[PDB]
Amino acid sequence: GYSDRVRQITLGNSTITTQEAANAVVAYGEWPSYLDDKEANPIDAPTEPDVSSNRFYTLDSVQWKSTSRGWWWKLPDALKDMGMFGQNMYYHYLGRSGYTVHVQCNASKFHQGALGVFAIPEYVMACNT
Amino acid sequence: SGQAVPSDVIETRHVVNYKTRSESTLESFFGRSACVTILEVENFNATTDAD
Ligand SMILES: [Ca+2]
Ligand SMILES: [Ca+2]
Repeated sequence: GYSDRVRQITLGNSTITTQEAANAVVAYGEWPSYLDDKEANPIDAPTEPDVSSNRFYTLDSVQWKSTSRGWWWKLPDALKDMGMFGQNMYYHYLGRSGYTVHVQCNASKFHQGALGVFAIPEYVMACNT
Repeated sequence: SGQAVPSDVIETRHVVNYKTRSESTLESFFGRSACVTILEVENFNATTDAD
């Protein structure tokens, strides 16, 4: 019954379903985690907002056309205005976060096309002068 | 002098400190060859007291 194509993800008060997935990637084979005392740096007791901020935020959609060349976002920038995550981000000097990224694009059995979806550490880009 | 540390006046997490004061021991602070003077000498056929 269970399938590589069918998945549910629940975080906080939010749930995603998909019926045509292709497994899931865990970047570098490592699930996110909290910061251990033996690797810690700032010494103040941290804020861990948990369900208020660790939940799915849906960005404005973009349109894929035959002429589209692609899209980029940065993180945590893309979520800076998102609910309590954004508030916790901006009220503090320091923050760390992992992510579940879920990219959604359905069509039909008669459409064709392929999107590469990449998560890039330190995605530094060229300037235009 | 004042003695209080952060745990006395704020809520703190546990942080293990592995860092050491190795480079501020007196031996480390003074462990350098420092120039203390510049002397001059010459070699030539001297025909006066000054030379
Ligand atoms: Ca909390
Ligand atoms: Ca305290």
